[PDB]
Amino acid sequence: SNNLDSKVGGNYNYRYRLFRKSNLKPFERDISTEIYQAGSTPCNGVQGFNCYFPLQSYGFQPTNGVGYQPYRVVVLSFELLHAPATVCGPKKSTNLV
Amino acid sequence: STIEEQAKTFLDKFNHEAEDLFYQSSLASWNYNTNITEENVQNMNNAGDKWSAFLKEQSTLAQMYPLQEIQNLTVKLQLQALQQNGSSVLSEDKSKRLNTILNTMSTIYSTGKVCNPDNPQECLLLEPGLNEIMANSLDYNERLWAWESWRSEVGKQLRPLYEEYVVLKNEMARANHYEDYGDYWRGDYEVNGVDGYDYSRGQLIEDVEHTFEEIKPLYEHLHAYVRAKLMNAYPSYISPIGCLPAHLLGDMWGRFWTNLYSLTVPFGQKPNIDVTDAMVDQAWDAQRIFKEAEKFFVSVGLPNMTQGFWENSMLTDPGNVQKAVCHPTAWDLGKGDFRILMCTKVTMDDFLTAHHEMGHIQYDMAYAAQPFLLRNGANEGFHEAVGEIMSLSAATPKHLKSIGLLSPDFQEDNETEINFLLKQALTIVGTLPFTYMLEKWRWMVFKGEIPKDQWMKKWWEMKREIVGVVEPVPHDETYCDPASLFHVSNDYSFIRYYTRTLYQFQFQEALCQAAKHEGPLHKCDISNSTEAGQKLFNMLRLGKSEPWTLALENVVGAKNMNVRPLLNYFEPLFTWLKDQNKNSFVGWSTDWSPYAD
Repeated sequence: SNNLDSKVGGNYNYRYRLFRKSNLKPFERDISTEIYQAGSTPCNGVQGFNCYFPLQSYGFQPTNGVGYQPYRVVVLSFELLHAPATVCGPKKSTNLV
Repeated sequence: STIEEQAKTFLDKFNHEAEDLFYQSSLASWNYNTNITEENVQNMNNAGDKWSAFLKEQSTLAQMYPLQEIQNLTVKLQLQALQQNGSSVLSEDKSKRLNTILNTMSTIYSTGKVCNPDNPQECLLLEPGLNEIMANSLDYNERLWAWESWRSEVGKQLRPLYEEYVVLKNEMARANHYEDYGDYWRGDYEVNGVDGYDYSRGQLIEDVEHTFEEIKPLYEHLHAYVRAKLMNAYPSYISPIGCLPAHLLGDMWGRFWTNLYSLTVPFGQKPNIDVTDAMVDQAWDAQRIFKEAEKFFVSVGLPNMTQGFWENSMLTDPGNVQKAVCHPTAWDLGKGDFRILMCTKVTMDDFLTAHHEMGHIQYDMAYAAQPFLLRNGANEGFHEAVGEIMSLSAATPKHLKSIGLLSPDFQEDNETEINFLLKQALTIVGTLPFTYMLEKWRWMVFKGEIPKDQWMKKWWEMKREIVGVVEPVPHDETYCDPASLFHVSNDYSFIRYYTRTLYQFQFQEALCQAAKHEGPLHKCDISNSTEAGQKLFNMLRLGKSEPWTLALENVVGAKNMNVRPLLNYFEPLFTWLKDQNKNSFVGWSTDWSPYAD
């Protein structure tokens, strides 16, 4: 995406969660912005010692290395449940005789 | 719950915030060097101050995590640098006055100049003006006018500014629990936390002094040979057992003797290896110069260069409209962005310099996966050492004949290589004595062993004993010789150049044993050999995250510096110089002076 997302001066619109009290569960999304507490020192939403902001912005500029260039990822989750099936592959419809 | 978890958390969030500000700070300096404009000059100060104040803000929170409760070696090393407060330990006045002395001494260096005695109207600055004239100047008075008059208005005027630099910097080391400011630079080699690999700071003075003793027999013969060729010019001032004039070293400070290679050529009846005329006929430009070097790193197994690297390179200076510094430098910013700013002409040196400038970039690619604080060389001597081993392989006739620069029928024999070793000896063997001489003097002045009045008395007294150089005009304690030097005035490490010679040769001898090359060392070529690259790549990616003593063992198998590779690579030259010096006296005496008869 370096030709779109990355722009001169950097794009901070895309962030990430750096710290969390544990590991996320499969297919779980948590947008909570609550401050991360490293130790036992109370935070109360005020940054300080042993208190950090979990969300961090990805640095995006066209001069960055190819390894760190932003890549847009589309993950398709295929799940077959007890419900009827609908989505199917394409068709053929050959000539008629 | 433990401080270890809190320390690792502070280190994880520090690499991200520091990587963004550090990249913008280095990027601002790039646009300033590539193009001189009012916008880039301010961006460098804003971006430079934003990053400079960042470490000052993080240092306050770094001292709150003691290293006694941290059992991780990689964690303490990251916090070891952050624990330092820099200039914060100094007083408000001593902290602000320090930057004024560094900026004042650095300004006089660039703005300093010596007017022509014969042409008072014309006044030439030192660089390039005074550095270029002294290179090719064969005159005794012409070289003495610019050499003697420079330190008069510089060395004398910089003495009061240098005295403050000595007192101010000492207050910083004492606040850091260091014996003195001299020990501050030795901290780069400090190794602690690993059983058996511990390296004390004070052990450096003994290693540099112990290894220099073995270089004396090689330097004494190299000095006697240089004095024999120049003895016919001035037999009165040049004694057979005496020392050579200080202004005849070939340049201002006598750091490199390469300028004297012209008159010191042992054999003038045989051609010399030069790619200048060969590259001209081949019709090569700066675009294909780096491309040819990129294939060299691939032959040893090292990854190639990224597309952005070659696209963003600066191959020349587009006139005075957009001007840049031609001084070759390897700039590493971050986020995989690597660039090199140099003015590329067609010469045999630019080809060798291309491998050196690219060596720094290639070296930064191995440890790039390490944390921000963990990205660096194991010491200050490995930066330029890894780049020299690449240039030494290109200067070998075997590598030149591979790509087609040198004719395949070129005769390679003793007469051809003996002249090549002498050229490399002046640049190598010439810097060693001058490096140990000047570096050792700074350690004694900062330690307090030399009173202020004996600064110059001990400077020349130790110069004739180390490098065997005497002053044509005696100087008092007012003059300051190091004050005029670039590294001494800019507060840069001058010891890194001494260790670079011992480290670059150790890798040259170890890498050639992996490639299974036979014969003299200077005949070795690491090209086409993929076994040596795999062994060097292991240490390349380690950086300073591990003790340099341990990383050095995985390459050369040694736990410290050794001069053995210095004698073998220069062995063929030592055997020839020993015979040519039989008619002369090997060594010099410290009791001879040009003004004392």
